[PDB]
Amino acid sequence: PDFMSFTSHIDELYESAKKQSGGKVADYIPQLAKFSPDLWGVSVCTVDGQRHSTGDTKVPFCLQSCVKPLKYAIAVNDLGTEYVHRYVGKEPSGKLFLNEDDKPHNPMVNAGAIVVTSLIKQGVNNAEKFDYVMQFLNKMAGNEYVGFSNATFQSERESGDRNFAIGYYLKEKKCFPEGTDMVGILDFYFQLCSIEVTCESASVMAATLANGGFCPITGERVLSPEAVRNTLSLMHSCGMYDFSGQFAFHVGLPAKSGVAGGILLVVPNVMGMMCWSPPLDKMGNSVKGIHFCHDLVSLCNFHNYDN
Amino acid sequence: PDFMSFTSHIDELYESAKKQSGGKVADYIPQLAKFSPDLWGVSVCTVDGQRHSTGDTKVPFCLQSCVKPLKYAIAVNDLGTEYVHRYVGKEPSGKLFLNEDDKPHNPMVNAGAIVVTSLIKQGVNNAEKFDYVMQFLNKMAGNEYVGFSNATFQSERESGDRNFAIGYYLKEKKCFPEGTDMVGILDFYFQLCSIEVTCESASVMAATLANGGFCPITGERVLSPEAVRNTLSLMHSCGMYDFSGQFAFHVGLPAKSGVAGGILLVVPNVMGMMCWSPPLDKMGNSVKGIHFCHDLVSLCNFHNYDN
Amino acid sequence: PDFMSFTSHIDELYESAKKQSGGKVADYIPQLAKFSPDLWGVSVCTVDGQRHSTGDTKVPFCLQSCVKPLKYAIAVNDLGTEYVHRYVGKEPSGKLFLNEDDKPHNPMVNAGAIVVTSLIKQGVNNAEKFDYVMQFLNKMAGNEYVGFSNATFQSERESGDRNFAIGYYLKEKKCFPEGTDMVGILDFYFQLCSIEVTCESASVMAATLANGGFCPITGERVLSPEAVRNTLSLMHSCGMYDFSGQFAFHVGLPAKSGVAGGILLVVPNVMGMMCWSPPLDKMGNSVKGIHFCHDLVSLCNFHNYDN
Amino acid sequence: PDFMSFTSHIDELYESAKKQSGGKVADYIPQLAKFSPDLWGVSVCTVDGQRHSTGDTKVPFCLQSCVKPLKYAIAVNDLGTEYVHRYVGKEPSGKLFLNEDDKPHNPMVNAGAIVVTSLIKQGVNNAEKFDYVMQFLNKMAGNEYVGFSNATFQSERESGDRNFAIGYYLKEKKCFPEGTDMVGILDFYFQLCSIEVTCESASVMAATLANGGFCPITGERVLSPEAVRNTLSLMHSCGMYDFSGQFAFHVGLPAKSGVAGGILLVVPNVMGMMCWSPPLDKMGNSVKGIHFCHDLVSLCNFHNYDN
Ligand SMILES: O=C(Cc1ccccc1)Nc1nnc(N[C@@H]2CCN(c3nnc(NC(=O)Cc4ccccc4)s3)C2)s1
Ligand SMILES: O=C(Cc1ccccc1)Nc1nnc(N[C@@H]2CCN(c3nnc(NC(=O)Cc4ccccc4)s3)C2)s1
Repeated sequence: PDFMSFTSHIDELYESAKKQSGGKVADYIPQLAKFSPDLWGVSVCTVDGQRHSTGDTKVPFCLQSCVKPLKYAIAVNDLGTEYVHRYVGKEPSGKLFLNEDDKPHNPMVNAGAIVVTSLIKQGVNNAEKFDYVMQFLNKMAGNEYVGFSNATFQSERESGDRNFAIGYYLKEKKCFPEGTDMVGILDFYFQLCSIEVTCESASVMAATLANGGFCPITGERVLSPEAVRNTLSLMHSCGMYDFSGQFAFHVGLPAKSGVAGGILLVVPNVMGMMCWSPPLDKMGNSVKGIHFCHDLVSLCNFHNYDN
Repeated sequence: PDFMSFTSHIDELYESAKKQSGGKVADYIPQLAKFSPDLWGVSVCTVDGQRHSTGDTKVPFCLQSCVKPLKYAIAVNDLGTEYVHRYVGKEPSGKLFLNEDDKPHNPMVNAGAIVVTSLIKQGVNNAEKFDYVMQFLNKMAGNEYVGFSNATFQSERESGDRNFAIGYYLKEKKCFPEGTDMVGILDFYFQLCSIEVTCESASVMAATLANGGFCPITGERVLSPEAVRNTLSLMHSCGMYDFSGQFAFHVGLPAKSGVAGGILLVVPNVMGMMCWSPPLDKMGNSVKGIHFCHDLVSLCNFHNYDN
Repeated sequence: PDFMSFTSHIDELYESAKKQSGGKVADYIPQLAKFSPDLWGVSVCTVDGQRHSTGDTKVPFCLQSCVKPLKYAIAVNDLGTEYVHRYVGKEPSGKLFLNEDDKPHNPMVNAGAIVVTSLIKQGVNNAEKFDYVMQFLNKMAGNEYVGFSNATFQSERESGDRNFAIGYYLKEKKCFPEGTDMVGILDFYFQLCSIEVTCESASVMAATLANGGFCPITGERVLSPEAVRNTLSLMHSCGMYDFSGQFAFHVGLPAKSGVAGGILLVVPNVMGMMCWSPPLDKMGNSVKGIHFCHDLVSLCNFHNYDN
Repeated sequence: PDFMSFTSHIDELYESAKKQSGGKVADYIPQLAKFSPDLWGVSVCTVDGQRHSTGDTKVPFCLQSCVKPLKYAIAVNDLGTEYVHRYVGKEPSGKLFLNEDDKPHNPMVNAGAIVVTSLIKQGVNNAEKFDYVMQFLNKMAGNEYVGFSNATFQSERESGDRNFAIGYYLKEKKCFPEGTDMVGILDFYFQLCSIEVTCESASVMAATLANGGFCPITGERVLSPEAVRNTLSLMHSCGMYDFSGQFAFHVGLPAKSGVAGGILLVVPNVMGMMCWSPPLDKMGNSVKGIHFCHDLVSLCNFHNYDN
């Protein structure tokens, strides 16, 4: 409807969330600790292609866990639901690495994302694999900003002892397809987490998922309907770490958060969004972003089961 | 759109699911073991009021766990989200009785339903409490069949040792509101499970939830929008026992199953349904009903994230 | 050897432990909250019959969990290792009520003691059952003080919601022998916990276990060698609540603590002891008693693996 | 007493256990699968130095987990109870890698042994560390057979994905002393597991523990009394994998089993023993060895709490 009046509300919601100074910027690597707690940006991209931005929407930041639903969508687009879910589950967990079937709980947890990473473009080397994913992300963003943080990659690889423990654990329990270089897969996993985006480019990626796989700025089909439906289902139940259950109840929208302070939000057949503010709460979610998401659903009535 | 052609498809889906002879009729009490495995009925009730039935849709059966979302909707309608969720959670579990906050995981598990039962019409005796719930269920069904099985009630009460263990456990951990007769609450809980419905009357109850709290045959407001949205959210993630996660992924519709073989299904702003076939699978869900639900979403594209 | 010099050391150890004012007297029932934190008594009874007492050794207090190894010894004496352990385990746990075989972990936990209680003198009523156990305890104490607290019994029964939850849970999982009145068994369980002893009489009970089932003051055989060996094994690994593992490592003696502040200690083929001080630590063990036990083993070198 | 008559009983017990053909020889590496299921040897070495052997007592086999109590005894001998237990627990577990304090449950589990390995001779390289342990083992065996299997070492290192997952997990949770080369510690761990012994030499090692740290054939003090007492306590409760609880109850002797089929058994102030038969049961313990241990305690009454 009237997009001009909608932007005035997005600005009001941005201003209300801006007053939330709580949270702690992630500091496990210097590449995250660097960031200012005052950084806050909201970008909207509708299914029709209408754009609106407010705040620090052109400052690049790492996708981190926000890439998990994207690399999962590529795996389903290329291999289908059946092949992918032979290796990874489709529901949240109650932490342990595997479920009762010796499979990672879902693609939104580290163990699940490491296994999904092992399914994408099997056979070729990591350089070709990375280019393949980058090309897919470029199409999803409509050729907008998609970069890479070598400093983040080197730091994640050097300090990722928990991810190496997950790696050897999955190797022991035969979780990867036959003939997988586990360490090479971890390198590719760290590379994908280090991919940089801005609120603006990432809002187009979420808009592609909100428009059934079609990019709203190019009209091009990037992902299959099967891939989008699966990704949105798992974003609705597993996207916000331990807050996933409460986010499904109070917000009810497919979303995915990252340690850099990003929250990739999808409003089915309406719009794509990307909120970003580095200070995270006890669950690891953006404080300003979680506040904004609660206000957006309460104002525009976007909830899955809102009449 | 064309309802006449839609019924032809409902009949085809009914006929396909009829060929599924697997499952085991519940036998923990004689009142359930009595039932024929061949009983199979599907009833539809749209938001506009259009009805269609196929099979054994007039044979009464107990709601059992299908009442859990209904008594939860009454609690939220009368007390609001905040009061209710001080006593019960809003997400599934990974079994234990309480979560990390000494609260039952969600209203769709026995411990959660026992606590919800303790919130409805506090102060009055069980006879007034039961009449209050029956009146609400009558309004939800549009004054259609809502009965009671005294044989089921007596049997559930005499053999419900697990529910008495849950009862004393919740009493020890101070889960009920101050001044609660725990045993009286268990009696009321067993009474609610023993309420009988037919596929036809129960399809109107699910249609009230699909029509934002308005009964499609009376036009009357039965439940508040807050109550309906909460009930549908928890039916989407906790309604099908251990199959809840897989049902959210493959079907993506608010539904609730019972040990009598019933599956109360809701299609938001479209229709209400009730499938019933006594033989249950290893998860405790109706074999014919689960098969029908998968076929319905694959044919009419009713999934939450289907474009 | 020289008993006169040994008593001087027992008095020194008593005086050192007396300075430990920490802990909290149990207050879940008024019958325990009543007790003074300054009460502290140590009684010794050697295998030869030599006695020594220091402090409040004639003030009666409830056995509480200190009765658990005693009622277990009666069950093995009458039914044998094989019959008893068909219903209860023989090792500690990592809380849940049952192990992977749907059996309580060991006889020193509430669920294990409730099941052991259901094996003693089956067939007769609770009045005959209680007299049978009291007669056994009298023989174990050499006809010394063995009383009963009706106030404790009434209070434990009225507030024992956790024990009723355990009771119905064991009934559901078919843990009791066929034809058991679960509620009657709980009544008998509460009665056994309410049996009163003094440090002096209880030291003779521990001396019977230290003298292979023979009472050191009467010379009479009370328990079979099979019963004593089993009881001592389980006291060594399960007797001190969550501190059992640390007590096995640092003290290495068969012991059992109770909520009244008692610690029934056994020194194989040497002596029986009973320490009592109502203030308990975070694990539920007597602060003065735990301190005394560590000092006794460090001074006299009584540890199981001390050369 | 009469050693000549005792050997006749050891031979009878050997012959009875020889008839037990059940079990499966470990096959995760070819170096274990190689072994014959018919291999069976029992060696005795008393505190006085009296020796007796029956069966395949001169065929070398890897210590494997039988080295865990030995390397733990060296750590306590050099660093004391307090320093060692800052890094590792002192009790069994209910599998997870760490306890509630982010410490491995006990030194008899892989995670506990890897951490113990990181405490021995810190500072020097792995070649000096290995020589230090070998020298200690030589003194414990009275200069008898102590060798090394390079084939086992290479195979354990190449296939030890579970141990590498444990390694990175302990590194993430800061379980090792500051400045530890985790991979170098894993190499040393694999080397210690690959040390070879015969029933004869290993019976002298167990006799040193049974003689309070003194080697019965040399009279030399190898381990401190504090080290021996701690090792024996943890062998009594954690030495037989998941059968530890049942072995403590029915046998009640400090013992430690290995995947090669060895069971290092200690009889305090009486004798040291080593039973070996490659076929293992579902718990990972030697079938012939477990049978022999039950018969030995039933015949000679060696149990900890046997009068
Ligand atoms: O613990 C928490 C939360 C928490 C977290 C941190 C600190 C404090 C509390 N909440 C609980 N709620 N209810 C609990 N106990 C129920 C009642 C008895 N029971 C069992 N009795 N026996 C059981 N046995 C098993 O669960 C083996 C099993 C193994 C395989 C297959 C089936 C069962 S559970 C389950 S605990
Ligand atoms: O078990 C199953 C399924 C299953 C079911 C039935 C039979 C067989 C398998 N799957 C697993 N996946 N991953 C597992 N282990 C990981 C790796 C090490 N780890 C921990 N190491 N230490 C831990 N410690 C804790 O979890 C205390 C704790 C307590 C309070 C707060 C935090 C932690 S978990 C967790 S197990």
